[PDB]
Amino acid sequence: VAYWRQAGLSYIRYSQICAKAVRDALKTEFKANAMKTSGSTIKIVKV
Amino acid sequence: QMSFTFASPTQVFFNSANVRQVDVPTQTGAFGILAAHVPTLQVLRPGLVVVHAEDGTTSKYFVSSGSVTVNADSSVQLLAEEAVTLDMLDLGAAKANLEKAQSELLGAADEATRAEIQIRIEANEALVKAL
Amino acid sequence: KIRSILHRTHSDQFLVTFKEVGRRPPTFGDASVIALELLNSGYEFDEGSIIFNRFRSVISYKTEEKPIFSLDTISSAESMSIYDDIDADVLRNYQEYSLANIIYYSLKE
Amino acid sequence: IDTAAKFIGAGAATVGVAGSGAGIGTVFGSLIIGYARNPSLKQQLFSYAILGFALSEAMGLFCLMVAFLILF
Amino acid sequence: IDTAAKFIGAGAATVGVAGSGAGIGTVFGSLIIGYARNPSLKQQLFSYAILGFALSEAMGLFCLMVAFLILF
Amino acid sequence: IDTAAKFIGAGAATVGVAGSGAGIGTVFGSLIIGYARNPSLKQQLFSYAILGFALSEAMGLFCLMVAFLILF
Amino acid sequence: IDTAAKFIGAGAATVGVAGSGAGIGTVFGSLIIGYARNPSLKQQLFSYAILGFALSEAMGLFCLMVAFLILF
Amino acid sequence: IDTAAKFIGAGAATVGVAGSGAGIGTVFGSLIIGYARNPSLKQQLFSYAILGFALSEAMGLFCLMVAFLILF
Amino acid sequence: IDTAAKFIGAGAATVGVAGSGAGIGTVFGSLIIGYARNPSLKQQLFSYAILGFALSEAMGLFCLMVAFLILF
Amino acid sequence: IDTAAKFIGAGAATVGVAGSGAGIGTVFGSLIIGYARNPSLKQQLFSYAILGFALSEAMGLFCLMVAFLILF
Amino acid sequence: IDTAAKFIGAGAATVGVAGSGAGIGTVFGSLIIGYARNPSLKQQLFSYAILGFALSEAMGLFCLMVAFLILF
Amino acid sequence: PYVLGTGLILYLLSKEIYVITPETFSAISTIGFLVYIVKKYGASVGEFADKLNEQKIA
Amino acid sequence: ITPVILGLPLVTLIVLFPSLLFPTSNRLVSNRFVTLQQWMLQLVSKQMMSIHNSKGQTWTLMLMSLILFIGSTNLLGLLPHSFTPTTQLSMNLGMAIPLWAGAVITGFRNKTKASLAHFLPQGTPTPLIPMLVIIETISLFIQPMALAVRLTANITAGHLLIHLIGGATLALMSISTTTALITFTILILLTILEFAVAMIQAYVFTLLVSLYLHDNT
Repeated sequence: VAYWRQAGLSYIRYSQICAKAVRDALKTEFKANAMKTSGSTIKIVKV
Repeated sequence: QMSFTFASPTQVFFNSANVRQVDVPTQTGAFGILAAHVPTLQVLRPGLVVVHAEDGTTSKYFVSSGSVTVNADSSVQLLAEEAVTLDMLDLGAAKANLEKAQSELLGAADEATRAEIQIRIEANEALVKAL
Repeated sequence: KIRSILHRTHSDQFLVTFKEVGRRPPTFGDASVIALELLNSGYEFDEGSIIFNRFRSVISYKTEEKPIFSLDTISSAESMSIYDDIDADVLRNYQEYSLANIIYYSLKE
Repeated sequence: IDTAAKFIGAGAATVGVAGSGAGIGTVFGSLIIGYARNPSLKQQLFSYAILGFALSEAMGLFCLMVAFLILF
Repeated sequence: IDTAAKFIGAGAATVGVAGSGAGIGTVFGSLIIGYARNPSLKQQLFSYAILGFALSEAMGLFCLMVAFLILF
Repeated sequence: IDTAAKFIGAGAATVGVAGSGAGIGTVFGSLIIGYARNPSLKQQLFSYAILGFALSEAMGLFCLMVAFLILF
Repeated sequence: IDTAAKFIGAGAATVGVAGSGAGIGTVFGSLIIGYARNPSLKQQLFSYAILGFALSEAMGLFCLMVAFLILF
Repeated sequence: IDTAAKFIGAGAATVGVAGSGAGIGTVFGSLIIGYARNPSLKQQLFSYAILGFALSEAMGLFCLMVAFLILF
Repeated sequence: IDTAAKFIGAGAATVGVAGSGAGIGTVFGSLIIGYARNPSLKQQLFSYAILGFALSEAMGLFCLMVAFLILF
Repeated sequence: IDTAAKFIGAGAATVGVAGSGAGIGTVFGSLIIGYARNPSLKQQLFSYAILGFALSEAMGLFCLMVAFLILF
Repeated sequence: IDTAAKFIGAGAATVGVAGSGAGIGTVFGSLIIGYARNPSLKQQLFSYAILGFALSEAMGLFCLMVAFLILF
Repeated sequence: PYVLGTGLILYLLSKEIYVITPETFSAISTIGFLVYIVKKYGASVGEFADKLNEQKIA
Repeated sequence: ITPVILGLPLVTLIVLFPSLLFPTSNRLVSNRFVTLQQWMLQLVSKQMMSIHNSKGQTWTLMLMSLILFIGSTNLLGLLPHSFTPTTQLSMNLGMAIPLWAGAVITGFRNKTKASLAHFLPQGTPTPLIPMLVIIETISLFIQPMALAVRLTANITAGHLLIHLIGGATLALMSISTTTALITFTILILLTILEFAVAMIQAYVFTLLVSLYLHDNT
């Protein structure tokens, strides 16, 4: 946590920016799949 | 002589595989974990995963992040966030992203954003590393 | 549907609740997202259990439960400490990381 | 007394180079135990190692100029 | 006697500058391993390293003044 | 002998300032490698560094008064 | 000779205060890098800081006792 | 000469207590870093710190024996 | 000249023990901090601290034999 | 006086090799714990160890150049 | 003077073994903390500790050659 | 504050009366004192808030 | 007679006013005066109490009087000179008995043969080896009590040198100033680096040692 609790970020956030950045990166066919596998697809809907 | 569990959500790359070492861009510093390794969790940097499999292999990866979980016994569990073979990572993007990154940083006002940006930079950069 | 039976007997003891779990199937990301939210909600540090339907076979799962480990107060002290040679930070930032992993898993389970 | 004490007076000022001798081993040794944590070897760390080795041979540039003053 | 042991008194005073030389490496070498943990270079650690280089070379200045005292 | 060996006795007493100079480098180095772990800059770690450089040059003021006794 | 050597012998035992002044720089350094690991600052570590600076200043107070005995 | 050089030799042997003083700080400092890593403070690690202060004061008692032999 | 210089020869030869005492504090400290990381204490590592405290005292018996040679 | 002070003054410059020998144990020791965290053995780490010991024994070869210039 | 300065000069050259003495404790100390990080003990790590005790006793053998040159 | 300033002044005079007291000794110390004052007056104001308010509250 | 006789009452009297004033402040007045002076013991009861208890309420206030006295006594050797080379040295020797007696009160008075039975039974001294207990009784008492006199005398020495070296530099280069001003400007700044640091750490030493006794007693 240099900023993963010290400028916010969690390991979750930090990491998630990483993966996200990996998704940001990566080649596109894979990036399609991004949003699938491990691409956050939470629907934050209380019920 | 380590049961290397190398997995990502998407993949298990090595699963309790008799790897001799994994050289670890654990947030730590360069460390080449062989075999059993002390219960410690050390969290992983974006880096490369080099899987010195007990056999000369080093399997290549770039890793986004994640955690290494070093379970006392023979087992290592690299739970790498996005740890991808460099194959599927995109050099063109690494620089481009890095420029772009540099653009972003400036707007990555607020360390939490920055953190992400510097991260991105770091990432893109880190992509520039090997790519 | 968790909260659709335990919606029907609690509601603001939830913080948020998630759909798209069904009606197209979950992802890790999502697990990380929820992993994230769990934290800021200070219910974190009052411990939980994570209850999911642990699959066994098509027909069956055994609703399983674990107790939360995303608390750094588990990452604190205990005999837990003695299994360490690393500080309760990168441990704690695993409490984080693992929350997603498991949550994903369970979620999927 | 005058020429005799100028010989056992630049020899005791030559043992001042023991601070620069082990100080260069402590500075460059920390850089070898630093780039092992990786990866900012090129610049940042090894560039700072040239700032630490100069500030350790600075005492070596003031102790060897002392013994060379009692010589000629 | 008066001119003799003043020459062998400045030489042993120059051996007190062996602490500053090995002190300079152990203070600018711990900062060479501090930025290896990163990223306070030109912020906190490198700023305190100058405040660590001054506290050690002053014990070299207070020793070179004794060596200059027994020379003029 | 009397007005001679006290001038070469203040030179040997100034060699005790190799511990107050190399003790400051060890002190103001671990408070630079320790602040790299962060974030106890003020009030804790650097405050203890004032009490670390207080028992470091205390052996040096006791070594600067031993040489001052062999001069004045 | 009989009056000369006591002055040259008092300074030579004052060079044994270079080991106590750096041994206090290592004990207080490894407590400054021993408090960054956290959290028992009071007691345990800094309570044994005076217990580690007592056996290391014990070599200085015995050495400055052999330096004062050749002076009085 | 014979009643003179015994005072300019017993003092130089007290400079051998520089390793006993800086050895006590290093053996205790790493004990303060070893007990900062936890948890066997009561025996095992701090018990071995007594077995490290003894094998470090032995090279300080043998050096103080030679200084006492040239004085009495 | 003959009776005197042998007393000021075993005195400066006792300043070679200043490494055998501090180096033993370095090895027994690294075994004190090494056993903290665990678990090979009653084998492997503390059996290497005996092989380290001997090689350090190996220049502490070679130096001590020279101080025993100039005396008797 | 012109030949006598050339034999006891070439001995005080042999204490300047105390820094090249203790510094070599710091330039190789910080390379032992460096390759322990691994993995760049050949190249990078051990290559930086050679450029460090050369800058550690340089204060030993120049100190043996001021030693042999007092006896030959 | 001819038999005097070679008898007090052979004693000052024995202060060069204080470097190899503590320099041997560090190279065998970092091998105790290195094999604590495990596990390449036989070969690689403990095979380098011989390469680190040889380059440190090389200045010791260079210093023990000087003290034996004024003794025989 | 004024009483303390008077008390210090008296002590400085007692010093100067003391048998040996050269310009150089005195100039160092008086400058050494002088440096503190300007910081001290700003410190005395900043100090002020806590304790008498903390007393009043408790 | 007079010079030494005038000195000790003065050191007493400066400590006396604060110690009378705080007892007074507990209901009147306060005007400007009482509240201003009240801040003195408020800083004592603020700063020092962050370490105390620790050893318990009982022994606390007894020690804090001496800790304040030592720091205040050094402050009354700061500004006065000539003073340091003679008068402060006689005061360091006059404070010597109190520092030696401080270990006696609880340690040596109840157990002379083994005062470490009150101070530290298991720690620095080995309880398995009664020989080392008696050896380290010097390193933990006999010697540290002599060091506590040298501890105030080390401040005396560094403060004295500033002023002697000053004196000698302006006497050597009586130019008005001129080149001596460069050196003298440094010698000034040394008073803060030396005395103001070392004086604080001096009464920290008395704090810690007198804690380690009464905390294990």
